[PDB]
Amino acid sequence: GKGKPRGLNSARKLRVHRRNNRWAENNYKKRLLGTAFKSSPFGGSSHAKGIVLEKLGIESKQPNSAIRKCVRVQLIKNGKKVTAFVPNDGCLNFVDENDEVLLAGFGRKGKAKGDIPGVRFKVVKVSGVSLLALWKEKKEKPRS
Amino acid sequence: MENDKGQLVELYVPRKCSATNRIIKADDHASVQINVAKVDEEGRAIPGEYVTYALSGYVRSRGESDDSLNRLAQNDGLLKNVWSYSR
Amino acid sequence: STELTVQSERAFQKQPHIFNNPKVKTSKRTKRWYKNAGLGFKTPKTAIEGSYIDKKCPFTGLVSIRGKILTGTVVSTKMHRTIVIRRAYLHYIPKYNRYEKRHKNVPVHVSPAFRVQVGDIVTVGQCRPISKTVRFNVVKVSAAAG
Amino acid sequence: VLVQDLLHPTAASEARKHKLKTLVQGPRSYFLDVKCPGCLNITTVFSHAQTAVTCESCSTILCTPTGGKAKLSEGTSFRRK
Amino acid sequence: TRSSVLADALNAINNAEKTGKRQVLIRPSSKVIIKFLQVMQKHGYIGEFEYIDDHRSGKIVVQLNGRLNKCGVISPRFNVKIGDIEKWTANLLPARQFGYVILTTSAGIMDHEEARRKHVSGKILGFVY
Amino acid sequence: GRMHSAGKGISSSAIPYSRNAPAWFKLSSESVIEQIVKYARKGLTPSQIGVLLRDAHGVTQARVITGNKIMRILKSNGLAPEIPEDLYYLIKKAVSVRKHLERNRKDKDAKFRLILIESRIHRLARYYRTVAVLPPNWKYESATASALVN
RNA sequence: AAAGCAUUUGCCAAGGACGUUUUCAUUAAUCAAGAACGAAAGUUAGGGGAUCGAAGAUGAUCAGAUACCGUCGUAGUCUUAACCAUAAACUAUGCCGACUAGGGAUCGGGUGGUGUUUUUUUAAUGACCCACUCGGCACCUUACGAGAAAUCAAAGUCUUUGGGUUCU
RNA sequence: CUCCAAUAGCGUAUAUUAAAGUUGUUGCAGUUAAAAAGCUCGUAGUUGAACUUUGGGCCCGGUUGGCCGGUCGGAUUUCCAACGGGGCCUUUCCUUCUGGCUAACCUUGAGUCCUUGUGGCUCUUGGCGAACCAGGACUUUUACUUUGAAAAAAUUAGAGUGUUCAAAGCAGGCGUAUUGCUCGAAUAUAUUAGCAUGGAAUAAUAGAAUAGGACGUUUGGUUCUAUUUUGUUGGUUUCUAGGACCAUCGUA
Ligand SMILES: [Zn+2]
Repeated sequence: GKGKPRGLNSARKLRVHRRNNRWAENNYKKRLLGTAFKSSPFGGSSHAKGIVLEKLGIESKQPNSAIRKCVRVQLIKNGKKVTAFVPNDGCLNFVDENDEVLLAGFGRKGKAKGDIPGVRFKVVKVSGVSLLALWKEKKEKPRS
Repeated sequence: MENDKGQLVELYVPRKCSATNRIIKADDHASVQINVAKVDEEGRAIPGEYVTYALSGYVRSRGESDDSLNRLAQNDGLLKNVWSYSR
Repeated sequence: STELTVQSERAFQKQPHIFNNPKVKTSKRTKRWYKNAGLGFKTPKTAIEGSYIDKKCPFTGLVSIRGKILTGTVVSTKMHRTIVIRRAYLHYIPKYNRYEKRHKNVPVHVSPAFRVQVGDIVTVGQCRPISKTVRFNVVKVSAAAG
Repeated sequence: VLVQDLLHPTAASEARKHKLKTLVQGPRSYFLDVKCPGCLNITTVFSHAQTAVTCESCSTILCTPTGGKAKLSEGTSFRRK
Repeated sequence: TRSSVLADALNAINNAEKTGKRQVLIRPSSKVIIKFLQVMQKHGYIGEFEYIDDHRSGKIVVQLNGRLNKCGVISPRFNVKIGDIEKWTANLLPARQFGYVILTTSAGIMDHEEARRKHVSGKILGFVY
Repeated sequence: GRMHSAGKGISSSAIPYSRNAPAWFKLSSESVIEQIVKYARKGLTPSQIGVLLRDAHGVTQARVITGNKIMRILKSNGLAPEIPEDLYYLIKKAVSVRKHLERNRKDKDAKFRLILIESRIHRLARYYRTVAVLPPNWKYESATASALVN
C-alpha cells in the first residue's frame, strides 16, 4: 500500500523520486536555478546603491486612498531601474534627483508590501547619511 | 501497578468485561452489570447473594450480549443445553 | 577463447634467461620455468606442461600477485588474453535505510592456462599495472553453470 | 459467534460449504461400478467423467458428459465404490 | 499476490481482537508464523493455538484471550544493529516498560528484551502489545 | 486473478488427503504403466492420458499409484514431445488466430487477443529456457510457428 | 481492456464463469523504455440528394438580435481506405492480495429434493419451486470503523502511523 | 505625558535552519479542496506461497507414566524418567592424513625422606593427540549481524582543576617555602568501504534425471613424474610413491 515502494533494495527509486518532487518547492527551485543571480534586480544582495531618476506618486490600492510618494532609481552595478518607496513624511523632500540613494528589500522577500502596488524596495540612506537621522534632525544632508 | 515499595497507586482499578476481557471505561454508559440470584432447595432466591456478570457497551451494541450470557451462564451451571460450542 | 601455434608473432617467443643448451641432449624439448603464486593457490597442470609464453601470467611469468583478491562474474571474453568481470554489490543510502544495486566492471588478464566463458565466477588477484586499465590476473576459475 | 469451535464444525455446515472452503479441502466426487446390460464385466466410472465411457466389450455407451456429473445412460445398475 | 504470509496472519489476529472474537483461523502457516506465535504465547498475549495439517501448507487456529492491543509486522525487514534497537522500541512501543519488538537474529526469532541479554541483533519482524 | 483478464474465478480440482491408492483399486502399480505408454504411442498428451485413465480405468491420479508423474513415465520411455504440451497448445492457438486475421483484418479484437496470446507464449518460453526444458535460445518465430504444430 | 455493443441466418476465430480425485510445477504481481486499441469532430480522391443548426439564405421577436423560435439549405456520425490520438475518455475512486456485518433480490454454472408442471401413466429433458454453493452487475439497513463534512462495506483494518507495486 | 520589552545593546534587509507531517524513510496527500495516465500489453526496475533435525550442569512452570485415594464419575500434589519450554552459571570444539611433540602416566619400576604410610620428588618399558607445527583441506557462493583492530590534531560530548567568577587554559598542589616532594594532561563518538573474528534465523544461490551420480576396503590398463636410494651429474629402466585418464566389480 501507500503508493510508494517499500522494498529494502529500492533506495534509488525513493531518492530519485524525492529529487523530482523537490522542484515543486518554491525556494528549492530558486536555490538551484540561480534566479537571484540572473533574474532579481539586486544581484542576490540585501542592499544596492542607485541613482534617483524621478519622483513618483503611486495611488494606494483599495480600500486605501492615499498617494505613496516613492521614487524611480537606477542601480549602479546592474543598470536596472526599480521603484522604491520613500518612508515616513517629509522624506520625499529630503530626496531629490541624482542623490545616490541606498536601497534595501521592503520586507517580504521579493514581494510588494501593503497597499503600494508594484514596489518591492525602500530607500535607507540618501546622500550617504540616513533617513532616520534626516527625519529626526539628528544629522544634516550634505550640500549637493 | 505500584511503586518501588509496593504501595498502591492508580486511584481506581477498573472493571473488565466478562465476555471480551476489555476495560470498562468510566464513560461507558451502555455497559451493564448483570445480577443473577442464587437459589437453594424449594426455590427461595437468597437475598443479597449473587452471580454477577459485566458486559461492555461494545458487546451490547454488536448484538452479542445474549449469546455471551448463554455461554457465561452455562459454564457456571446456571443453564444446560442452551449454548453450544460447535455452531 | 582460441589459441594458435606459439611462435606467431614477429619476435621469437621465449621465457627470458631460461637457456636450453643444444650441446647436451635432454629429454624435455624445452626447459620450462614455473613458480608458485602463493596465497594458497594451486598452479594448474596446464601451466607446468603447456607451451604458451604469456609474460603476464601469474604462473610461469614475470608478474607477482599481491594486494587485493577480488571475485566477479565473467561478462565478456572478446579481447585477447584478457576478460572483463562484473563485481556487483549493494550500496547503503542511510536517509532511507534501504539499499540500491550497483556494479563495477573490472578488466582482468586471463592466462592461457585457464579456459573462461561468460558465466564463470572467477577469483582474481591484484598485480602491477599490466596495461592502461588492467591491474588484476585471474588465479582460480569456478564454472557457474556446471 | 465470538466463541466458536473452529476445529470441530458440525457435519451439516461442512457439507453445505464449498469444496475448497472446508477445514481441509477435498473432492466431492466419487467412482461408480456400473453394469451394462450386454456383458457382466466390472467397469469403474468417474462421477464427473468427461469422456463418453464405453465397455471393453460391445462398446455402446455408459455415460454422457455434461457440465456437472456425468449422466448415466438408460438402465444400468450402479454401485458407489 | 501474497507477498508475505506473516502480514496476513497478524492482520487476521488484529482484526478479530477488535471485533471481540476469541479465535481466528489463519492460512497459510509457516515456520516464521509458528515462531512468532510462540513468542506471543510465552509472554501471555495469546492462548493456545492448534496447527491443522493440510498437505498443502497448513492452517492455524489461535485462541485469543483479550489483552492484546496490536500485533503488527514491519515490512521490509530492516537490518537492525544492536544499538538501533532502542530506536525502534522508542518508536513503536506504547511505553518503555512493557511490549516487545520481535527480531530475527542468527540465534533465532526472539523479542528485543532477550536479544539484549543474549547480545545479538539482526532483522526486525514486528511488535506486540 | 487471471493473467490477461479481470476474471476472479477459483474453480479448480481438489486433491484428496491421501498419498495412497484407495483400497478398492487393486489393479497393479505396473499394468497402469503399460496403459500409460499404450496411450502415449497413440500420440496422446499427458493431460488427456489422465482424463482418459480416470474416467475409464478408475485410477484416481497416476502419482499416488505409481510414484511418478505421467510425463516422467513418458520421458523414461522415450515418448517425450519436442516442446511441452503446455507451450504447444498456446502456439496452436496463435497460429489459428493468425490464419483468421490474415483474411479479415478488420477485427480489432482479434488483433488485441493475438497480442495477449503471444505475450503468454513469450512468458512461458522464457521459463522453459531457464530450467533447460527448451534449447537456450529457441526463439519462437511467427513465420515458423505453423511448422511446429505440424 | 476501454471506447463500445440490441430483430434474422450461416460461416470464422475468440472469451469469462462453472465442473474436474486431468496436466506443468513458481512459470507470478506491478511496471521506465517500447507498443496495440480507441466516442466524436474537419487532413485526404466514387457514390447517394436533408430531417438539424453553423454560417448562409431568410421570416419573426427585440432598443439592437449578428441568438433563442419558424422555413430552406452547403461542408459536416453512409464508402473500401489513417486520426499524431482528444472527451465531465467519470465510478471525477490505479492494479494485485488478505481480513472485518446483517439481509433480500437478480444474471451464468453446479449440487440436492420418496418437489410442481409439460405427456405415454409417470417417465427423459425443458420451464418452475425450495435449499446450498462458486463467480458477476447491483441494492437495502446500520456504523464497530473512517472522514472536514457530504457521505463510504470501502473512502474501514491510519499518530496503536510498514502486505506488494506503478503514476500524479 | 504615561506605560511595556530587551538592555551596552537594540532595530532593519537578505539568506538559511526550526516551525514544516507545507517534500513526508520515519511521516503527507490524490471521490468532491491541487493531484489515479482513456484502456490494455510489456522490458529494465521493485516485489514475490509453503517445505529440508532437538547433546554441559543447576533452579522454575506445566503433561503426559505409574508407585501412590483422601473420597463420597470427579477433589491435592509430591520422589523418579524425558517431553519440549524458561532463567542462570557455564560447557564446546577443527570434520582429516603424513609425523613433529606427546600434555600426562595406562605405567609401577628398584626403593627411598617423614607420624604404624599413596603424607612425599627424580624416574625408564609398551604406553593420552588436541596443546599446536606444516601439507591436503574440510570446499557453493553471498547478503545480514556480533566482536576486535586500525582509525591525525583541533572542534563535539565529557573527567580533573576556585583562570577572583565565567568564556577559557592545561594547568597545578603540598612541605621542612634554608639548596624539594608529587598528581596530571583521562575517557567517549568517529557510521559507508576495507581487514580479522563468532553466529547460522531471515533472504537469495549450487547440486544426482538420457546419470558422464557418490563411495572402494576389487581387480585388469594407459600416460605423466623423480624425492630417497644404487657416489656423482645428465640419458634409460626395476621397484617405490604420487596425480590424471579408461574398463570391470563391490556397496547403498
Ligand atoms: Zn458392455
